[PDB]
Amino acid sequence: EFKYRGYTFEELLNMSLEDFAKLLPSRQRRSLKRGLSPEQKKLLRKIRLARKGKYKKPIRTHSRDMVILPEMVGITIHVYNGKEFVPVEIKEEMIGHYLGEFALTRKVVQHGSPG
Amino acid sequence: MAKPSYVKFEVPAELAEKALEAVELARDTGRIRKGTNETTKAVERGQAKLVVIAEDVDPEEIVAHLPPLCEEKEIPYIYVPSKKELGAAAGIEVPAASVAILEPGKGRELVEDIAAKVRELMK
Amino acid sequence: MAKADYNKRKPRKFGKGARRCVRCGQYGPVIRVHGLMLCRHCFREIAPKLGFKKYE
Amino acid sequence: MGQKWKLYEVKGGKVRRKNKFCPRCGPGVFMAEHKDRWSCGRCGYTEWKR
Amino acid sequence: MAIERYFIEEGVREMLIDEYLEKELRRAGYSGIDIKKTPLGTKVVIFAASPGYVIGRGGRRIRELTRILERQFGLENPQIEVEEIKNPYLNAKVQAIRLARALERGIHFRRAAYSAIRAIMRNGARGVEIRLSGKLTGERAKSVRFYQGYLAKVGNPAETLVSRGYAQAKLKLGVIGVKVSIMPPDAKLPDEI
Amino acid sequence: MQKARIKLASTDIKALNEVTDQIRQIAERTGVRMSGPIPLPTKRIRITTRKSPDGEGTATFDKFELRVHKRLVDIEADERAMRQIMRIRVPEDVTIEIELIS
RNA sequence: CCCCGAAACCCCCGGGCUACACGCGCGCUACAAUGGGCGGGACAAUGGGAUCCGACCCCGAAAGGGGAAGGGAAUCCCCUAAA
RNA sequence: UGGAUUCAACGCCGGGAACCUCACCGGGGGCGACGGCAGGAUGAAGGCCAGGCUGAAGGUCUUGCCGGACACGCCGAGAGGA
Ligand SMILES: [Zn+2]
Repeated sequence: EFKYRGYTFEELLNMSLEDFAKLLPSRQRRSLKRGLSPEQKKLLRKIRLARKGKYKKPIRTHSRDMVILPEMVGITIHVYNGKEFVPVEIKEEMIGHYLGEFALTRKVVQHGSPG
Repeated sequence: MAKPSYVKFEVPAELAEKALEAVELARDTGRIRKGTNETTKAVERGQAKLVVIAEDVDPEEIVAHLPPLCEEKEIPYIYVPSKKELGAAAGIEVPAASVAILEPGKGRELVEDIAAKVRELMK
Repeated sequence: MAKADYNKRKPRKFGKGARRCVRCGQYGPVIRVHGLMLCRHCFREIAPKLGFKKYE
Repeated sequence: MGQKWKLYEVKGGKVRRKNKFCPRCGPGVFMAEHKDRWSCGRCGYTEWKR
Repeated sequence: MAIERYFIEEGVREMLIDEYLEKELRRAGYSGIDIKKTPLGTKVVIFAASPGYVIGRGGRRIRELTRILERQFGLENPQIEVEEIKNPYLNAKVQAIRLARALERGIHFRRAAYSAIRAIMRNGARGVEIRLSGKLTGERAKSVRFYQGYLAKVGNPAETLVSRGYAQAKLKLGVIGVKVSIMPPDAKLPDEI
Repeated sequence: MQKARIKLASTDIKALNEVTDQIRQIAERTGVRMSGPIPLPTKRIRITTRKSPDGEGTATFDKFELRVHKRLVDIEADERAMRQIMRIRVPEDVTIEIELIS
């Protein structure tokens, strides 16, 4: 019904990081295999707690280069676009993408006449 | 650990300040504590034989138990007037309220001869 | 005033911020061909003193 | 400046420390109390009551 | 370490030394230096016009100077000594700096320039040219060239023989640029005796 | 007998020649066999800056150049010869390097 | 000189300078046969190299990956160019 | 962000900007040398353990923390200013 690469979301969760990476594209795989930054790890553990706990707060961040994971699902993250923390409610089909793809920086242009 | 009201006896300005100028070249020979926490530490451990205190600290912290306690060990405390000459004689830039003497230098022949002068005065 | 100082002179290892002229301190047009680290301006000013000549 | 920190309590002829101590550290190190743990003043590192 | 690297390094180091000392010994007619790395240490020689000023008060100056030298600049064992210019009036950066020093004292520029020209051409130079450029004679800036004798401008003989010097005079209202060019008593190609 | 390479490099042909003549005359003062001052390719460090700060105006370039002349000399390694070539003055604007082929 | 001066100084995160209905300059690729593709065959010079060039071997369809001789430079490599 | 607008601006400012570069924007944090002023070190000028805020921060903070030690809380007067 969703089936990322023949795997359903339950399986994606029970998977480790290595095998999920094997399923990901080359770029995101490289990102993981190189490892996360401290800010990324702090965000991630906030997210762990929020699936557990409550975290007592919404999740905000400046990190647009964090690739989405099955653990980062069912959750709303507010990503900095340069001016605002814009909300991103994470569905299953964002699974291997960066947050910045959904937090946009430049608004669309509606041109005026030349002059 | 002294107050303006807590001055019991007479201290010559020569005696106190020159004894402190003497232990000035003693602090390079050893440890000399400062402040009332370390002065209580020294006087209640027993390593010190006498102290020198100033009327600067705020508010009353030991003077409620010190009058009946100072005779526990036969330990005198010489008065120095204030922060200014205390810190100026201590060698450092920023003063304290108490100069707890441990391991005196430049000879007992002068240091605890002035301790004999406070045997004259009080403990 | 119990705090933590946060100037954080960050040690860049590559970049236009990594390289700086040893004279003026400019960050961009820096010469690094044979061990130099000099802004084009400075180099043009001093090249004779280093022994560089303009025969062509 | 907090500026007044007389912590010892004079038992009479000897002081008793208001402080706790850290076991993995040396002597003189004094501690705080935050509801389940201690705090090192010298350097500061992880610790709990347990 | 490649060999061109070595040459480049030596030149750059020496240039920075020269810069520092130009700043700090401008009262002394600092003409330049030279540097030799003898085995016992690196000995340098400052050519200037007032070693009295560079030594100061019983070697005080050379002492703090050599400290600076070994510290801020990679130097094995500085052995500063001092020497004079054999004909400073034929040197041109010393004269440019003396002129800037004068203009800062407050002497009028025509007087200072003509004094220096007279001095140089009596001390035996074939030619001399002096440009002063800046806020002379009010707020709009101009340039004045005072010249005497015979002076070449263009070619290798100019690039070699004539001595060029430059200085800034930092006055109350701004900078005066002082260019000086001196042609000594030595000969060119089309002489043909 | 094992040989001694002397690689020497400068920015002044005349200092370079001075050194080589020192070596020639000292070897013939003695009788050890020289191998000539083989001239190696001279290095032309070229740096082509733009001579303008403004960025405005026509683009004009300064082609600055540094030239490094290089010679090598092979002489049979004797303690005498070596001591005295060590004693050589080796002026300031020159580098040398005495390798030994054995 | 004027101004900021605890902000118009310093540092960090993120964005931007990379936005695009359009006008212009300089250029690249082409509009094919005075060529395109495939496979084969040839011929350079200038310059540069230390955490840098990297032959040589192995792996891989490629990009690339592992190990690595030699090379501080007429010694080794970049480097068997394309038309 | 800016500069440059015929020749002599527009693959120019060596300007091929992911950070830096940067000077623009949103946010966050440091800075008064010298003096004096409010004071004063009494245990702190300063750093600082676990956390809440925080994008993340001993930045801050209830709660507590000491290695041994002066002053933008206030003026002038400054450092630095792409
Ligand atoms: Zn420069």
